[PDB]
Amino acid sequence: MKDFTTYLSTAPVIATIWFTFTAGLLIEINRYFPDPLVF
Amino acid sequence: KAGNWLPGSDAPAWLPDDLPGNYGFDPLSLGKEPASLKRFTESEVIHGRWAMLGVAGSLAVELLGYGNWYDAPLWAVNGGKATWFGIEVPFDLNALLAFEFVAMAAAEGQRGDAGGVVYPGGAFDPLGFAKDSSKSGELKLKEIKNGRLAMVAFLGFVAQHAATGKGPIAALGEHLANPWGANFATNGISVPFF
Amino acid sequence: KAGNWLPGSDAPAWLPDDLPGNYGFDPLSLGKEPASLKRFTESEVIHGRWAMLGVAGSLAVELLGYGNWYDAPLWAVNGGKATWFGIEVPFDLNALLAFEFVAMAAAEGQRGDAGGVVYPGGAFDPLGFAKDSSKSGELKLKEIKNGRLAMVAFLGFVAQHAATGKGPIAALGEHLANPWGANFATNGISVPFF
Amino acid sequence: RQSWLPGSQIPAHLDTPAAQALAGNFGFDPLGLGKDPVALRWYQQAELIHCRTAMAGVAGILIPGLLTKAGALNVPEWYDAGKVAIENSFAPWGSLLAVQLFLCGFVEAKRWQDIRKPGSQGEPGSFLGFEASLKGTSELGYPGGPFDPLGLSKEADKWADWKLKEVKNGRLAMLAFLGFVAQKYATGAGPVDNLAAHLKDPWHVNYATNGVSLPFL
Amino acid sequence: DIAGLTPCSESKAYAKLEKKELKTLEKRLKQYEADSAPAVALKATMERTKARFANYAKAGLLCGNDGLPHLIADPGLALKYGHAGEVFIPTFGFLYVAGYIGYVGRQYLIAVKGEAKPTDKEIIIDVPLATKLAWQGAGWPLAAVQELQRGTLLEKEENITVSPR
Amino acid sequence: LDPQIVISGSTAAFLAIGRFVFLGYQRREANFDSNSTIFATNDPAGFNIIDVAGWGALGHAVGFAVLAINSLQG
Amino acid sequence: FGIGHRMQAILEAHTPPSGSLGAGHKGLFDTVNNSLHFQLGLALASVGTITSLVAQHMYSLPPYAFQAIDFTT
Ligand code: CLA
Ligand code: CLA
Ligand code: CLA
Ligand SMILES: CC1=C[C@H](O)CC(C)(C)[C@H]1/C=C/C(C)=C/C=C/C(C)=C/C=C/C=C(C)/C=C/C=C(C)/C=C/C1=C(C)C[C@H](O)CC1(C)C
Ligand SMILES: CC1=C[C@H](O)CC(C)(C)[C@H]1/C=C/C(C)=C/C=C/C(C)=C/C=C/C=C(C)/C=C/C=C(C)/C=C/C1=C(C)C[C@H](O)CC1(C)C
Ligand SMILES: CC1=C[C@H](O)CC(C)(C)[C@H]1/C=C/C(C)=C/C=C/C(C)=C/C=C/C=C(C)/C=C/C=C(C)/C=C/C1=C(C)C[C@H](O)CC1(C)C
Ligand SMILES: CC1=C(/C=C/C(C)=C/C=C/C(C)=C/C=C/C=C(C)/C=C/C=C(C)/C=C/C2=C(C)CCCC2(C)C)C(C)(C)CCC1
Ligand SMILES: CCCCCCCCCCCCO[C@@H]1O[C@H](CO)[C@@H](O[C@H]2O[C@H](CO)[C@@H](O)[C@H](O)[C@H]2O)[C@H](O)[C@H]1O
Ligand SMILES: CCCCCCCC/C=C/CCCCCCCC(=O)OC[C@@H](O)COP(=O)(O)O
Ligand SMILES: CC(=O)/C=C/C=C(C)/C=C/[C@H]1[C@H](C)CCCC1(C)C
Repeated sequence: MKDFTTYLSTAPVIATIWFTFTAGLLIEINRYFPDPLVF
Repeated sequence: KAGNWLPGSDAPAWLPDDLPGNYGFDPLSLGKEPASLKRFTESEVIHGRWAMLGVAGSLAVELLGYGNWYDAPLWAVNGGKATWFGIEVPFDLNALLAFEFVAMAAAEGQRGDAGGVVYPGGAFDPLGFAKDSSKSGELKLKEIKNGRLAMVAFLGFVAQHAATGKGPIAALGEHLANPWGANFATNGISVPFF
Repeated sequence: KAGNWLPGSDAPAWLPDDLPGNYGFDPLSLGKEPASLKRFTESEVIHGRWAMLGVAGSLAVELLGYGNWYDAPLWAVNGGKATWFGIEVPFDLNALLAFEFVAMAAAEGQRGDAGGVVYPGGAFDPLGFAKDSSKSGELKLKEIKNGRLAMVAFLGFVAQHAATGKGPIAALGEHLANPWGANFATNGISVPFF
Repeated sequence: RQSWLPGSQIPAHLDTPAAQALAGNFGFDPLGLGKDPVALRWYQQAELIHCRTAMAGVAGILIPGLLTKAGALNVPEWYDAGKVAIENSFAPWGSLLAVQLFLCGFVEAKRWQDIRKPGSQGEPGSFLGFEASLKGTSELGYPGGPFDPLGLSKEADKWADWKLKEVKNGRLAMLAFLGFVAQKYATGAGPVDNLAAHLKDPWHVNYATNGVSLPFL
Repeated sequence: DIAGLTPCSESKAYAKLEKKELKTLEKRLKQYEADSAPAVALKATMERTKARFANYAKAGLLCGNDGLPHLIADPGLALKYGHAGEVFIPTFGFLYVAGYIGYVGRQYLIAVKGEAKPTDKEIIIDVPLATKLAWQGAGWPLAAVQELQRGTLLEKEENITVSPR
Repeated sequence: LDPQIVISGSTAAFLAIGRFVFLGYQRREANFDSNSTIFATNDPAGFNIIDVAGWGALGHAVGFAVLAINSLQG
Repeated sequence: FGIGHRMQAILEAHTPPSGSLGAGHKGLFDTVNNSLHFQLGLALASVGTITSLVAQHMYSLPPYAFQAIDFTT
């Protein structure tokens, strides 16, 4: 499992998971708060 | 020392015993340094002398029927002429400030240029009431005590006026007419819950 | 050192102790260079002298009743003649520029050719108030302090005029009439969000 | 060793003998803002100032508000006292704030200079003889002289405990004011009114029922 | 008001634009039934359009002659006429998140720099240390200002490589 | 405004401030400023023809500017 | 004719006392007068800026008669 976690800790896998999390957060934010143009 | 302000408490170790009016009252230790103690001593003596003159003047002007101490500069608020002992004075506020400022600045400059002299004597003591230094210290105790009482009295004058509105003599007669009904507790601002 | 501008802060090393008005105030370190500090001394003394004369003149004209310092050159812009102490002056604006330019050019030229002299003496001291250099120290401090104060006063004159429209005495009378209600925080120009 | 989380790894910077000398040391620093000793000292001063300021403000909000509920006083709400106090006043809010900023700037500048150099305010010939009393004690943020007129800081045995009652209470006050703001934007009433409304029905009047503190519910 | 613009709540072109969008959506909706998925989707889009226009007019935005909103970038005008929510508050929000990400990355680099093989820690991310620094980066402006005051934020001139001039 | 009086006064005034006021300063700056022609003159202060022409040019320019500004009636 | 200035003196006499600019403009007269590429670069920079200034000023402030009506021009 140590090798599997080390593989999941590589730059492309970490980048994929992080961008998926960030994109999902932004998408859900725009979903529950439609059309935010100002504060 | 003249005594102890708080019985059972030891006087501070930085207050000289030969100082006039030494009661050992210094819980804040403001006169810890000897340089500050000398300046504060001269300041206290001058404050007491001015307070004595102010209290005597306020009491005299109010007992002579020339208005209270608060209505003294009222003639220059709406336009009028000052009257000393019922005699008219032709000087306005603009000219009074000039002469008073010039004279006070000259006198205070001459006094401060000596290096902080508290008891000058000489020209200011023509009757020679302090010719011998043995009895000079006793009268100094009376002077500083009267000055402390005068400062407290002036503070009381200002406070009672701001709390009620009447003058010192008018407040004394009111308190003597109704002691339980006219005091610092019946003014309405000292105790808000009552 | 006359004093400390920031009580408890070390004075700058480039500022001499015997300099008049040396309070150690130099956060920008402008006087770090010895040559620059030499020019700044005479520059400050000259500025203080000019500002003292300017503030005295601006106060005297309004105290006597000949308008404010801002209304003083208003005669040359729309058909008027200069009045000094209530006396008519027969000189147009063009003649004043030539005379002042020649006189100031000659005076400043001799002063500049002298080599940055701050205390000339001699013909400039007919009363001989600074004959000895030992007693000039206590008198130079007064000049630099009054000069700095007058510089601040003139800057304040310009600022209060540009923010209110009234002269220096007019702003003083209004402030004495209503201190809390008429100040820089109530003009609507100084602090916009107040 | 008292801790804010039993079993959590206490930071090394909070375990030093100097850091443990501060009052209310519970090893709480998840962001590591006190690693630098200079920063820790500055933040300790900031925490003390915030504690005293928050205590005075929360007291001035809670006590007159509690007296208003009874017949002792008639002080308005803290969020409305400014307008009421400035209505029948002697000066506008701008002039008052200007004088306030000047008077507060002078003392805060003196306090800043004493923080930069401890005891530096006692420079001879600088405060008309009062400079001697402007030198605080050995600990920064705990001055004497004009401050502390009763002299309750001379007894060391209670001193270490006294400071514990000053920081902790202050911390509570700091949260109190925070609640005062949050409640203002959540119920629209005062703190005493919110307390009474909650005591009337605690099982249905709280932050989970106003609809503002829990938008997903 | 500012720069000859009018508020969106009182602009005729703004209302005409909203009516145009609702008109084309309603026209597209008339071709379907009433209890079908495209009709519900179109009605949801129309409700979203109404809410968006109402929210933009409610926010106090300034519209132009084209019926579209305008942003106020001047700090004085924004704080003086109630337009700080357009470009001021989001500016500080981005500054906080930008410095947040930058400080987290800088802390991770400086932490792995003293190890035996920093290149391995760069291609293979140390998730525990990175997560700890990501959670600790909330105090990035305070830590950055404290670093700048101590003089440890920058590197000296003698320790940086330069060209032979 | 008389043109002769203004021009004569302006030229004479600037020649006077050039000969009795700014002569030493100009000579000291010209010395430190460091095929040619040396213009020897019998003036005790070395006020050669070149300085006369330069100061006269400045005086005439200032005098004509004054005349023009007063001619505009403003 | 004796009167006037020397560009080398003005250049060498323009160094701040704080040392912010180092030696200031000392030796700039020799490195510019002896380098034709420096003079050509300065001339081209000024010429290009002036050309852009000409384009902007001529379209905004038409100097020739009946030039604004000619859109192609
Ligand atoms: C010689 C100093 C001096 C004095 C005596 C005055 C006095 C006065 N000013 Mg003025 N002013 C000054 C300097 C001064 N000013 C300077 C330097 C400026 C430019 C910043 C201004 C700009 C200014 C404006 C725009 C206005 C005034 C106005 C006024 C009048 C109302 C009070 C006020 O609000 O002013 C405020 C003055 C300041 C905020 C700057 C004062 C500078 C220092 C702090 C005061 C002098 C130092 C003092 C002797 C000792 C300070 C110690 C203390 C900090 C503990 C009043 C008579 C108002 C008016 O016209 O009346 C209706 C008005 O609108 N002043
Ligand atoms: C990034 C560059 C930038 C630019 C190009 C501008 C440009 C402008 N700013 Mg500004 N400003 C900036 C950055 C900038 N600002 C920043 C970073 C801040 C934060 C400190 C401010 C905070 C600010 C304020 C508080 C104000 C402006 C204002 C203005 C406008 C006029 C004042 C001026 O030109 O002087 C430059 C601006 C400053 C030096 C800031 C101080 C404000 C000066 C003293 C002007 C105040 C006098 C008065 C209110 C002018 C209004 C006259 C009349 C319309 C009533 C102008 C379009 C003024 C305005 O129009 O109000 C809506 C205004 O009051 N700005
Ligand atoms: C630790 C990450 C980091 C940090 C703190 C910086 C900081 C800086 N960069 Mg830089 N940069 C980075 C990564 C980083 N960069 C990477 C990965 C690239 C390759 C795409 C670049 C390419 C780059 C260029 C071309 C330039 C800069 C420049 C600059 C400076 C100007 C500010 C700026 O935002 O520029 C812009 C920043 C970017 C274009 C890239 C940002 C990429 C992300 C947001 C950074 C973090 C990514 C990383 C994967 C996260 C760490 C993971 C870890 C926690 C596990 C500034 C000091 C400018 C300069 O020269 O200095 C004046 C400049 O021209 N950077
Ligand atoms: C010692 C100590 C130490 C410790 O440690 C701490 C502590 C506690 C702080 C302390 C204490 C203190 C105190 C008590 C103080 C007080 C003071 C005072 C009161 C003063 C006054 C003082 C006072 C004064 C001078 C006064 C004066 C007055 C006068 C002149 C008057 C005048 C007048 C008159 C005639 C009348 C008329 O009609 C008007 C007039 C014109 C107005
Ligand atoms: C020291 C320092 C250093 C550090 O490091 C930094 C810092 C902080 C920057 C600093 C500071 C500075 C400052 C404050 C300055 C200021 C100055 C001034 C104010 C001047 C004036 C000055 C001023 C002046 C001269 C003035 C003058 C005046 C005059 C002549 C007047 C005239 C006149 C008159 C008679 C009247 C009429 O009707 C008009 C006229 C004709 C108009
Ligand atoms: C420790 C730490 C570190 C780690 O590493 C991380 C973390 C976690 C982040 C942390 C935490 C933090 C925190 C929590 C903070 C907070 C603070 C506060 C709250 C303050 C306040 C504070 C507060 C305060 C001062 C307050 C004050 C107040 C006042 C004055 C008041 C006033 C008033 C009154 C009387 C009444 C009227 O009618 C109104 C007014 C005018 C309004
Ligand atoms: C010998 C002698 C002497 C001297 C004499 C004389 C008399 C001299 C002179 C001289 C002169 C008498 C000079 C003058 C001059 C002038 C000039 C040098 C000029 C000029 C010019 C110009 C440059 C102009 C220009 C213009 C025009 C054309 C137009 C309009 C504009 C203007 C105005 C700019 C004497 C006796 C003292 C002493 C003894 C010896
Ligand atoms: C609003 C009206 C008022 C504003 C008027 C401003 C006009 C200023 C005119 C400046 C004229 C320059 O005039 C000239 O200055 C220089 C520079 O110091 C002086 O020069 C003098 O000091 C410098 C050092 O600073 C020495 O190197 C020089 O040898 C000596 O003569 C000259 O003596 C003076 O002739
Ligand atoms: C270098 C160190 C800088 C330190 C700066 C510290 C700043 C001190 C902080 C002070 C607190 C500011 C509170 C005052 C502002 C809030 C007052 C206010 O907002 O009232 C205005 C408004 O309601 C009045 O409206 P009307 O009654 O309708 O005119
Ligand atoms: C309002 C103002 O502008 C300043 C007034 C200051 C004074 C009188 C201080 C004077 C002296 C002090 C106590 C120190 C020694 C020298 C003096 C003249 C006796």
